[PDB]
Amino acid sequence: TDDKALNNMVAMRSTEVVLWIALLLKQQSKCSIVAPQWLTTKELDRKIQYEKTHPDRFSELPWNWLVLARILFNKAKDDFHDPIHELRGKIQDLREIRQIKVLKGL
Amino acid sequence: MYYGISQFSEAYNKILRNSSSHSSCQLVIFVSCLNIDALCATKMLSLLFKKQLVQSQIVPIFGYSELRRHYSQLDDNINSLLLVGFGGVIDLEAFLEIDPQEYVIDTDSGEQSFRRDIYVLDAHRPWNLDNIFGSQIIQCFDDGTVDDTLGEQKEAYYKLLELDRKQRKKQIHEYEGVLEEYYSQGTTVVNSISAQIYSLLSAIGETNLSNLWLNILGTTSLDIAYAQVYNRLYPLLQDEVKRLTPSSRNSVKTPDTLTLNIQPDYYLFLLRHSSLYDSFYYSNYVNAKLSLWNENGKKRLHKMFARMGIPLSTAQETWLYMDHSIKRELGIIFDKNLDRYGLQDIIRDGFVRTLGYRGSISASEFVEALTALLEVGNNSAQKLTNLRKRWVSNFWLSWDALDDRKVELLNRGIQLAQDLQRAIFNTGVAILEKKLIKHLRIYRLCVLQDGPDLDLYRNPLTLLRLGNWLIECCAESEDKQLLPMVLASIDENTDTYLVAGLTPRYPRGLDKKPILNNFSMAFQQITAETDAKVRIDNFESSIIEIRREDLSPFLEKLTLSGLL
Amino acid sequence: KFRYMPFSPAGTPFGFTDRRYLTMNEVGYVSTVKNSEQYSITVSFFDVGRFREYHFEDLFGYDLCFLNEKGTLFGQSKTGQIQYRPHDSIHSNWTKIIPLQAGERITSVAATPVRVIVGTSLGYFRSFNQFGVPFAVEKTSPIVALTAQNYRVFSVHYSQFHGLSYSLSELGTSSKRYYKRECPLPMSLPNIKDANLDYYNFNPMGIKSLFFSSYGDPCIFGSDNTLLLLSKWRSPEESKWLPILDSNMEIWKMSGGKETTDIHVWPLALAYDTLNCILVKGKHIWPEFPLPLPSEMEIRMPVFVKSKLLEENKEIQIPVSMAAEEEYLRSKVLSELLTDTLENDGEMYGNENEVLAALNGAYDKALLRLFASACSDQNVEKALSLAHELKQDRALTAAVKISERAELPSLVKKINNIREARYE
Amino acid sequence: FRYMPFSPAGTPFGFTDRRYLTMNEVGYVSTVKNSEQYSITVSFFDVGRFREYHFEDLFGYDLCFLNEKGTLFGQSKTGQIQYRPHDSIHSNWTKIIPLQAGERITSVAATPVRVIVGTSLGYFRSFNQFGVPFAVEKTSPIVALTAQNYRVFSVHYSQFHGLSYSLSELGTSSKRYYKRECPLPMSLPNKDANLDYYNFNPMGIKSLFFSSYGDPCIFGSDNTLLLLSKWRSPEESKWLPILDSNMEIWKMSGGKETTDIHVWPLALAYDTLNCILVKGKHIWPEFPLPLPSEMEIRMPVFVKSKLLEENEIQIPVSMAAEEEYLRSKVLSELLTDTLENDGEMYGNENEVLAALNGAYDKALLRLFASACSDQNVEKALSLAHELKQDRALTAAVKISERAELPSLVKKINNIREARYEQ
Repeated sequence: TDDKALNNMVAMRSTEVVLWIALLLKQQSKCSIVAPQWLTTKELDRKIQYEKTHPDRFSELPWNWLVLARILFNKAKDDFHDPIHELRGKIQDLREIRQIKVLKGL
Repeated sequence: MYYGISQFSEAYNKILRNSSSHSSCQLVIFVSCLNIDALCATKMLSLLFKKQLVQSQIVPIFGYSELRRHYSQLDDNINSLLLVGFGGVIDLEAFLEIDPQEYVIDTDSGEQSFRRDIYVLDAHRPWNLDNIFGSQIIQCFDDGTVDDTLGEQKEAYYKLLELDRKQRKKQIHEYEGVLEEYYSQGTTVVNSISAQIYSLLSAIGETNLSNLWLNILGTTSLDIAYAQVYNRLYPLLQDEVKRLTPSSRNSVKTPDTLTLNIQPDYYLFLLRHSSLYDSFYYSNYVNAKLSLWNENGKKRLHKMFARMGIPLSTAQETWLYMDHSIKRELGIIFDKNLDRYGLQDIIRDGFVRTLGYRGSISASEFVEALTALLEVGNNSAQKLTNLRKRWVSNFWLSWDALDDRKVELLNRGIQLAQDLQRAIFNTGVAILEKKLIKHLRIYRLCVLQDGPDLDLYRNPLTLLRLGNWLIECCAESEDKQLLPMVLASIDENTDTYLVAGLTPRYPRGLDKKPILNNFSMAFQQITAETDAKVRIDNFESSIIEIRREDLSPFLEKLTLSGLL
Repeated sequence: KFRYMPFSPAGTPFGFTDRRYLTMNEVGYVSTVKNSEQYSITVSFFDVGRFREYHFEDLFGYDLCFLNEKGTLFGQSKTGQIQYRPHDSIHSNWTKIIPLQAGERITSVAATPVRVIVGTSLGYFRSFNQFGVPFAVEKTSPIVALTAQNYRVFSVHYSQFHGLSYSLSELGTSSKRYYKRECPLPMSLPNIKDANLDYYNFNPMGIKSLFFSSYGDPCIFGSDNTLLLLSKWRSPEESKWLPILDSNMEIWKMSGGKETTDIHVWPLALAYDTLNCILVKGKHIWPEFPLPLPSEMEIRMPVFVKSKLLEENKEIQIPVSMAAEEEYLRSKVLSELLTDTLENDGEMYGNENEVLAALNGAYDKALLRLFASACSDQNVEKALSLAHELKQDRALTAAVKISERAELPSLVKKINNIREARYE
Repeated sequence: FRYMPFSPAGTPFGFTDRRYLTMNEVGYVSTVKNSEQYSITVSFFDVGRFREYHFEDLFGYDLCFLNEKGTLFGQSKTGQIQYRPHDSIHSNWTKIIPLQAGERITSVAATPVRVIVGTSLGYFRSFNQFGVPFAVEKTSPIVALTAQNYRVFSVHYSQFHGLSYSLSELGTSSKRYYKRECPLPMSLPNKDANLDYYNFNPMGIKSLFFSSYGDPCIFGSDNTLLLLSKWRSPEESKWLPILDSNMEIWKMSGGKETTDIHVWPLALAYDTLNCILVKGKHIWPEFPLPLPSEMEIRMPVFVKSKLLEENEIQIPVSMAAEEEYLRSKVLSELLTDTLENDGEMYGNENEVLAALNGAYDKALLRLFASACSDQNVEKALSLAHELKQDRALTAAVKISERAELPSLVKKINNIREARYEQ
C-alpha cells in the first residue's frame, strides 16, 4: 500500500489510508474513522426509498456495504455524525428488503 | 516517599521505557486472587497495557508460598513485576531471597540501576520499613501514608541503619523503641488499590467510563469491612461520574446508551435480581437490627411489610415482575416507614449502571456477583494444591464477568451469590441458636465442628462472609462489648481447621478513628513460641490453618497473649 | 448600553446543561463541568502523540481560557484570578491576581511562547512574561477578543465610542513589531427566538471564533457566518479582508437548495484551503460534550448567484461559467497567500513549492475555461483580456488553439504578440 | 439605517415621473417612469464628441455612473449591473452580482480600466471593463464610490464604525491603499424640501468626484466643498474646506439670505467649480436643466457680521488679501504635488504655477502695507519672511521706506542677502 500517505499525517487534517491500518490506529486513541457518505441517515433513507420503488432491481450500494457497516459499528462506534442506533436500524431495513428481492430472484 | 501520589506518572513511564518492546513479553503482573479490589485494579491496568501494546503476563497467586514458587521460576528476561494487592507488609527483599548485588547493572557517579523493578500496589498497613526505605529494587506506590504518618519512623530507621556506652545506649534504644512501637500495630486496609490505579490513569490522561466502573467496583468491595475507607473515597467517585457523563438529560433509552447514575441504592441483598422479601431477609444489616435468625425476628419482618402496605405475595415477586407502581413508590414507602425499626440507614445513594435495554445493576450487586464467582465458580500436599488450583481457576471467572460481552457469566454469579448467602444464613442461625460463640474475655471464640454443606467454609472468602455476618449481628447489639472474634471451621478431608481472626467494628451509623487487626501478630508470636504445625502463608495474615489436635493448645496460648 | 462579556475562541454557553466548552482550536478543546458549587475542568488534545490530556478541580470557577502548544491559560473574569499551566510540567504552574476596578472584568486572555497577555473591559492591557513577571500595562479600546499563534498576536477591540477595530502584533524574543494598531474591522455585528438570544447573551459580538490559519494569516468568523481572512498584512499599505467562505450559501448548496435552518457551522481552524469545523445539527447553534468529529469545508469565494442556481436546478449543479469564475478567484487568492508566506517566512513542509506550482496550474485551466465562453459568445475583446492575465507561456498555446477552434483569427495574431513580449 | 442607493448628483422623483440618475463634466442621465416600465436618456454637455441616446429599461435601474468611455447602470435590489460603452464598436455587457437577504448594491463606479460595485454589507467587488471579475474584498459598508484613471475613492458608514473614506490606486503589481477607512470630516444632515431629499439620500452627500488634476473632492449636506490635499504622502494629508457655498450665494445676493437659490456640483476644474444653480421650493435641479455655470473657489475667511457692517457686496480689501494669499497657498501646493508626480496633463500647468506665485506675493505685499499702516513692525516682518521670491523684497523695502519704518529694512535686507547668497 501507499507509504506516502502515512509519513505525512497531521493531527485533525483528514487523509486516506487502507482500512486495516485505520483499524490498527483506531485500536489506540491514534485515529478516528470518517464514515463514507453512504453511511448517513439521509443517504441510507434514499436507498431504502429506491429499493421500495423499484421491485425489479437492487439499489446502487457499494459492493462492501454490509461488511463495512459491521466493521465500523463495532470498531468506530463513536465516529458517526448520526446516532448509531438509527444507522443500525437502517442497515437492517436495507438488509431485509434485499433479502425479499433475493427470494424473488431464486 | 517511595512513589507518592504526585509521581505515579514517573513509575508508569519507567515501566514503558524498561518493558515496552515488540520483541518479547517483559512485564509480569502477580495479582492476589481472592481479592476483588486487586481484581478490579488488575483489570484496569491490563486495559491500559493493551492500549499501549505492552506484551504482558498476568499470574494469579493464592499466598506467599506460591509467590516464592512463581518468583523463583521467572524467566530472566522479565524486567518489571507488579505485585497487586500483597507484599507491602512482608520484607520482600528477604522473603523472595533478593540480594541487590545480583541484580545491579550500570553502576556509573552517585548512581545505580537494576535488571528488574518490583512495584508494590498494596493498601494494607503497617508497611514494612525495609520495603519503604530499606531497598532500591522494591518500589511501593503510596496514597500519602508515608509522608503524612511515617516521618518519625523515617528518622528512626536511618539513625539505626547508620549506627552499625552512655551516648549509644541513650539513642539506640530510642530508635529501636520507635520501630518497636511502629510494629506492634495491627493490620488495616487504608485505601482501594483500584482508586490508586485510577489516580494513575488520571495522571496519564486515560480516564473513561469503563475505567471508572472498575474504580467503583474495586472501591465498593471495601464497604462491608472498611466502611471508614469507603466513606473517604465515595465523595471523589461522585465527582468523576459527573465529569465523564455526557450533556443529555431527559434522554431516550436506546440499545447503545450506557448510563452510570448516582441514585438510591438501598443497603439490601441483590434487590434488582431477587425479591423485595429476600432483599431484607438475607441482608447483613437488616438481620442485625431485627434479630432475624429467631422466629420473633421473622415476625418483625412480616409486621414491617404489613405496615409498609406491601402484601407478602407481592414482596416475594421477582423484582422485574413486581408491579410498576410499587417500584416507583418504594422511595416514599421507605422514607415513611423504615425509621420505626431503626432501619433508616438502609437509605443510601450508590452507583447504578444500565447498559441498553438489559436492566440496571448497582456496584453493590455487581461485587456480590463477582465474589460469588471467586468462592464457588467451579497426600495432603495434593489435597491442598488441587484446591488452591481451584481458587486460581475461579479468578478467571470473576475476571471474564467484568466484560460487558459476558453477561451470562455475571448472571451465573448473581445466582451463586443467592445460593451462598442462604448457606451463610442457615449456618449463622445454627451458631446463634446453639450458642456456639464462647466469651473468652480477651476475644470471642466460634468453632464449627459439624454441619450441612460445611465444606464451603474452607475457602478464605466464604469463612469471611460468615465472619462479616456474625460481626454485623454483634456490632449492633447495645449491651455487648466490642471484642476481636476468632472463627474456626474444620475440613474433614485435610483434617485441619481454617482459623480466621476478625476485628469487631462500630455500629453502621455511628460517626471514630479505626481499629486494627492484631491477630496477625498474635498468631505469629504464639506460632514462633510453640512446636505446633500451622500454615501462616495467606496474604490476609489474620487467616491461618492448624491440624485438628493442635487447635486447643493454640487457643489455650492465644488467651494468655498480651498482643490482642 | 452595551455589556462586556468574557470571550474565549469557540467556547460555548451552558444553556440548560451543567457543562460547556471554555475553548476549542487546532490544539484541542477544554470543558468545564458544574459540580456542586465547584467546577471540574478537562483539557483535551487533538494530537495524542505530543500531549496527554488532564483534568483538575477548580474552586474559583474560571470562565476564560486560551490553549496553545506550550501551555493553557485560565482566567476568572469577575475577580481577576489568572493561572498559567505549562504542558510539560517541568516548568511549574503559576497563579496571579490582576487589579480590577468596580464593574471591570477580564474580557479575554492569550499566551505566546514568551508572554501572557490579559485584556479588560476598561481597555487596560496587561502583559506578564511566561513566568508571571509583569512586563507592561497599556491602555487601548476595550479588547473583546484575543488570539495568538507563536509570536503573532491578533486582538479585536470594541466600544460605543470607537467602533470595531483590530490590532495585529509580532512580539518575538527580539524585534517586536505591531503590524496594525486599532484599524477598523470589516465584520458584521448581529441584528440585535431563544435559539439565538441564549447565545447573544453569552457572546454579544457574535465572534464564533478568532484564529490564525496554519500559515499564520489572521482569520475571523462572525455573526454573519462568513469567514474573513486578512491578506497581505505583512505589508500594511496593501492589506485586505477576503470573504473566503459564505458558509450559509455553502450549506444551502450541499442540502440541495433547501433553505436550511437545522444546520449550523462551528469553526475550529483553517488549515490551508479547508475550514475544520463542527457541523452542529439541532436548535442550538453550539456543540455538546461528546465532541463530534471536526468536518471539513473547502473554502469558496462568494460568486454564487443563488437565483441563477435556482433556475438551473428548479446535489446542486453549478453553471460551468460560475464554477470557472470561482476556481480562478480561489486560486488567485490562495497563490498570493502561499507566495507571500514562502517569500517572508519560508516553507515549513517542502511540499509548499509543489502546491504553489499545482495551484498556478488550476488558475490557467480556469482562465482557459472562461476564454472558451468568451469565444462561444464571439467577444474577441473579452477573450483577449482573459488571455493577457494567463501565466504559463505553455498554457498560452492552448489559448491560440481554442481561438482557431472558434475561428477567431484576430485573437490568433494578438496572442502571438503576447508570446514575444513575455519572452522578452 | 436606510442604506439608499447612491449615484453622483442624482435627484429624487419627489411626486414626479422624472428624475436624474447622475451628472458629471461629461453629461447627465435621467429616467422617466414610462407607465410600468422605465425609459432612460443619456444626454451630454458636449454633443461634438458623443451623441445622445434613449433606451428602454426593463429592470428599473436606480444606480448609474457616467465616464467619457461609457455608462454603467445597476438595479440596487436585484443585483443586476449593465455596462454600455458610448462607441458601439465595443459590446454592451450585463452581469448579476450575488446578494444576501436584505443586502443592496449601494453604489457603482466605472473607469476605462476597471468597474467597481459596492454594497450595504460592504463586499467591494471589482471587474475589468468586459465583466471578468478581478476581486472580492470586504470593507465597512459602502455609501458612495467614485473613480478615475484606475484610482478609486470610497465613503463608508456604519453604526459600528462611523463615517470614513478610502483612497486606492491600482498599481501594475497590486492595488495600493493611500488611505484605508480614515474618518471623513464631512458633516451629516440634521421641512418639505429637506425631508424629500434626505429620505432619498440620508448621508446628504450631494456629489463625490476627483478634481481635474486627480485630487479627491466631496460636497456635503453643509453645502461645503472639501478637497483632500497632500494625499500622495499619507502622513501630511489635509481636508481643505474650499467653499462655504452658502457664503458665495449670500455675497452674490448682495448680503441677503435666500431659500430660492441652491447649487448642485458637477465637477472641479482647477480653481473653478462647474455647477448648476436652481431656484425652487426644492433644493435639487428640475427637468429643463440649466446651462452649466461656474463658481470660482473661495476659502472661508469672511465674517458675515463684519461684511454687512462694512456695507453687490464690497469686501474690505484686507479680508480680500487674506483670502488671495491663503487660496494661492493651497493651489500652489496642489499643482506642485501633481506636476512632480503625474507630469503635465494639459500643458498650461507649469505656466499657471509661475502666475500663482505672483498672486501669492501680491497679497502678502498688500497685507504688509496694512501692517505698516498699523506701525506693527513685528507683524510686517513675519509677512516679509513668507514671500515666495526675490523681486517682492523690493516692495517690502519701498513700502517700509514710504511708511517711515526703516527698522523693517534693517532686518529685511538681512533676509534678502541670506536668501540670494545661500
